[PDB]
Amino acid sequence: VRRAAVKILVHSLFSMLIMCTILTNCVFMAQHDPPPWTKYVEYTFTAIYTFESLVKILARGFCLHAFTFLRDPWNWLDFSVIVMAYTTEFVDGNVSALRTFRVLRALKTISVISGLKTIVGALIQSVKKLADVMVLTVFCLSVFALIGLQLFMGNLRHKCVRNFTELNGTNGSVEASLDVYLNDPANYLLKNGTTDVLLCGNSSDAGTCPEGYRCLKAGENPDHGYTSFDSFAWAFLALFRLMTQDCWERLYQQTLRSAGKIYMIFFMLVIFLGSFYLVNLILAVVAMAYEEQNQAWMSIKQKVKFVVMDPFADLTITMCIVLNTLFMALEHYNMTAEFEEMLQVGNLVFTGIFTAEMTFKIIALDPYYYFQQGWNIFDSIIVILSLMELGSVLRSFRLLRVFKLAKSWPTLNTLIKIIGNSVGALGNLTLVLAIIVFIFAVVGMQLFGKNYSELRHRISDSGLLPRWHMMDFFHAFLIIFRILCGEWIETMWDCMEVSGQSLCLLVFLLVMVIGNLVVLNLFLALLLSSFGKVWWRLRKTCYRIVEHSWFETFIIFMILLSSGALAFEDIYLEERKTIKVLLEYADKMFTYVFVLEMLLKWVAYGFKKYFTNAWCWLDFLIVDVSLVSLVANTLGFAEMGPIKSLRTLRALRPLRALSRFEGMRVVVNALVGAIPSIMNVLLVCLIFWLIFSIMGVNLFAGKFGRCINQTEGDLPLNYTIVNNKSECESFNVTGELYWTKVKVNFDNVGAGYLALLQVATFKGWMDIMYAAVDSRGYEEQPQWEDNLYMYIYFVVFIIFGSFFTLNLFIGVIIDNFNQQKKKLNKYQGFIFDIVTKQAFDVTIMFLICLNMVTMMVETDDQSPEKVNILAKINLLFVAIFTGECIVKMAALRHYYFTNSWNIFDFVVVILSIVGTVLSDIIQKYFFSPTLFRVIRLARIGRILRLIRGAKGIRTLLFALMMSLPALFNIGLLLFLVMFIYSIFGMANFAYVKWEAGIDDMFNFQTFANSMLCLFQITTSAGWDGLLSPILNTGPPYCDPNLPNSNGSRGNCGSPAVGILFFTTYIIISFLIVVNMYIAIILENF
Amino acid sequence: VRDGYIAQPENCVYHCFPGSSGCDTLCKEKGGTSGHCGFKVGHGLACWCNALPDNVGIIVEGEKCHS
Repeated sequence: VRRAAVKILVHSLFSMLIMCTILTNCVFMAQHDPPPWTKYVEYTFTAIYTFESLVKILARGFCLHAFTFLRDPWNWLDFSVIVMAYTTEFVDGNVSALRTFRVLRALKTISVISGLKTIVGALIQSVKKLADVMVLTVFCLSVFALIGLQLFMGNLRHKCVRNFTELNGTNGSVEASLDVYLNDPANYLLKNGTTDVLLCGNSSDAGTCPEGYRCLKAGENPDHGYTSFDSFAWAFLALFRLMTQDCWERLYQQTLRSAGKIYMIFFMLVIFLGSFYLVNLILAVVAMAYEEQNQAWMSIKQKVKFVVMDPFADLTITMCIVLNTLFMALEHYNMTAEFEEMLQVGNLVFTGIFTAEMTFKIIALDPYYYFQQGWNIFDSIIVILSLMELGSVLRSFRLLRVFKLAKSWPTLNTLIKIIGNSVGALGNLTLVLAIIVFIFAVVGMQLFGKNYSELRHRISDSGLLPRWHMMDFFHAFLIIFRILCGEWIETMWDCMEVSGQSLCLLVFLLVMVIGNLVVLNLFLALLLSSFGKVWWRLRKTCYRIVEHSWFETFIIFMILLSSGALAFEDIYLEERKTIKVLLEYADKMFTYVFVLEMLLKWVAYGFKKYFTNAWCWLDFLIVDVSLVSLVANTLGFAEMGPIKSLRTLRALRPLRALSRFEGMRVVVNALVGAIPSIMNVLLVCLIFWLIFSIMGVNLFAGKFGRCINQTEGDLPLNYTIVNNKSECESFNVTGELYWTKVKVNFDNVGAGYLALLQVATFKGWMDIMYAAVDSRGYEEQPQWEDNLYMYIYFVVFIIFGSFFTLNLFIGVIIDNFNQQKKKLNKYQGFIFDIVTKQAFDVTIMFLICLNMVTMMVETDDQSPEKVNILAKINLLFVAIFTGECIVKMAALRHYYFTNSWNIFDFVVVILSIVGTVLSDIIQKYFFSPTLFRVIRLARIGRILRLIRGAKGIRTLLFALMMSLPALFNIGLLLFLVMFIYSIFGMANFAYVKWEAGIDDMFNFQTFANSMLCLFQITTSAGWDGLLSPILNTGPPYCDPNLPNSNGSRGNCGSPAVGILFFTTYIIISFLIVVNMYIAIILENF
Repeated sequence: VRDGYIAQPENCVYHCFPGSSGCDTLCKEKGGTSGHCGFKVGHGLACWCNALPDNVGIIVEGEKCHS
């Protein structure tokens, strides 16, 4: 009876039974459109679950069981699956509304494992704790959304409509008004080499259309109708995307085209503040988790004895694996046959040495007892695999031997601990992330699988399956995995086209919020776990002048002026003849003043004193390059060899500024001071990346090459006209078919390292992957999905190569900084009486809150009547505030004096009041007149400080305020780096073929343009795009010799420099931002 | 015909003052009779004097007061 049910339920065959049942259900649920044959096991599963529920109810043993025993939430879920399966089967009439719920079972494994209950419970507790910070955050986004709304309302609609609107279409039912000016996108222009309608603009800065094309504003909304700035709801989404920096490079290029180059500051303000806010909000979230943790037969015997006693073989053996690793590294795309044969022999030779050592190791030590040591066991496994491999992922088994260095390497061993830790002590968290991804993958598949398959023409460019879709379970996992990376927006537009906006937004945002929350938690968990008289006279005067403040200041002004000269050294110099002569005249003066400065330093302190300082050496090098260039010009034999190169090097003039600026000098010193600690970790990443690049080469060298005819611009039919590289040559009767390898690929270990960087940073990974997962053969053309399972390598790489190393990298930096710190008048009476009451202040807030809603309701071209009504309300509001501020200005004699904010309120209203009156010229000159009124909203923040209840907001606010000064300082250094790179870029990258990231508006041609490209690259967005034109040399895509105005001939870019320029820049920015965000944070707490 | 306040190209207003002597000269030059100034919603304070032909511009509505 009840006793027997209790006795049988807590039995441990039950946990394994139910767990097995859920697990087989997983494998059956994951199937899409299962064949009816095996499929109808479903109601047998219903039986097992119903049986379990029955047992649970009986074991509690009365009618009150469903009242006092199944109070637990996780059981409500069991009852849910029971009633739902029964509602689906016993009754229907079937519009398939319920079948979506089948996944609900998968959470039952979270119900049975005694650890996943604890973890998901603590996670939902943490979600509950991040509430007030999320309200502050959604408010900040609301404010800025309004800002973006009023600045670029409808601006993202602008389209280069073919100049038309000729006359008397009577009015517009003719294509050869709004009929054709809107619904005939055969009237618009597509951007260069893309399927994307060209934006444009009225502003001079904003990009403009080609002759015969008119920049009208009437068109459909921008990318897909999901990125328009106009209306508050869509504005909130676009700003959210900017905050998380998910594919914001694409949006930023679009808006900057429409609004103009001068609106960059908006994005600059949003990206710099938003990322700084996100970093601070993550830090606050991290603190809560940390806070929670805180709250908590004779002959054989003789032979073995001699070998075991004498060791000394690890030093020699370690050298062999290092050499072995370097031996496989030599393998590249086209190794000669002799070399190819030779390479194989080395591996065979190398395998024998290890096998021999293994045999010696087992005999010298104990075959049964000593071998059991865990490290030895794994080593033996590699040895057998190598034998098995010799007895194209087959040859990559040998790569595991590189990990043997961990015993001798302190940092590699630490990374090994982190990987081990993930599946070890923190293994429960890893499992939850795995299960959550599974739940989402099947939930996503069940909900959108029908839609993706049915409407694939909508989502896809051509009549073929879309690259990313949820129809297959494997594919669904990739999309869920991709969302974890932070690239959710590109896919979200695609699902919404087929699914509809309502559903996709609910799940994708949930996946984005939940997936990131668990991934961040897992990531943070690993980090926590890881832890004569004339001569005398000369000396006195020279010493005095250098010491004098004006002289020091004069040089500081001079360096800024010197830096300015570089800015005008772009491609328009020939046109600007007047400035050109001045620059030449100036250059000589600059060289002289700096050299004089250098000599003066020598006289004042002596050679020994001057040379000790690093900055003096830095100053010396720059003036030497300029002086050397100057002497070459004066001494003759000009315009030959490397003299042009010395000229490019004067882009380092801004560096001198760092020495004399106290803010720039302190930050630079700290960054370089921590370089030694960073360096060992870089080697570990290099070694970790080396395994993947070498593995990548075995798997992918030569597979990537794939081009077709020049006209198409993409690969030819794979199984049809061309199937092989050799075949391609045979068919090349016409000049059209060029067999070209993809720009970034693993064809060499060095090339492989570049490819990994793009994949690791998640920018440009798509092209690397499509070439990689479509690889068909060693020289064969890629088939559409042939060899699709390669995505696995990238997922394995991304989890280990980037996620673990970054976690290791973050950990060492945190560890290094801690150690470093450680190592070292009737009316007057009435106002006076009523001013004190709390309610009076509240009334103002309500009006302000109402005012926010008034601005929140405006779309683009909403109604003729609506704008007037809104304007009347807007006019009423400004008057209300002005009336209110004036009356309360002197409630008390010193009332205006007492609060600074009240005085500030007068300044916004006066600015606002003049705006309406002076609105005739203000809209064109300024961003908008209405934009000024959004400043009142910021006043609301004052109440946040006042509210007693939430401490979460205070920590975030305090953290931002305390760290506010430092953000400016790093930002200055970043700008200096941007300035240096653009000058370097301008000489090198001028006239680069306009492909990919370099369009017409974003170029390296002018300094104004270079700053925009460099700014986007600072956060790594679009680095892959900018790099691609630079990389290609020679036709079909590029042109070797094209006449150019400057001596530099041809539009091709240099690959060695191009790779060098961007990769260093991407890393330098990363170190500047990561070290400085981290150093400030550590110092603050 | 088409009447309105004191206009300004392309189509917005001109400026009055808190008083009678604001901009009487210009608008009487344009061919106006009356006098007073009232805010134009969204476009700013303007002084209407009546009986204006289409020779000089007026307050025109529909999209914005643009340049």
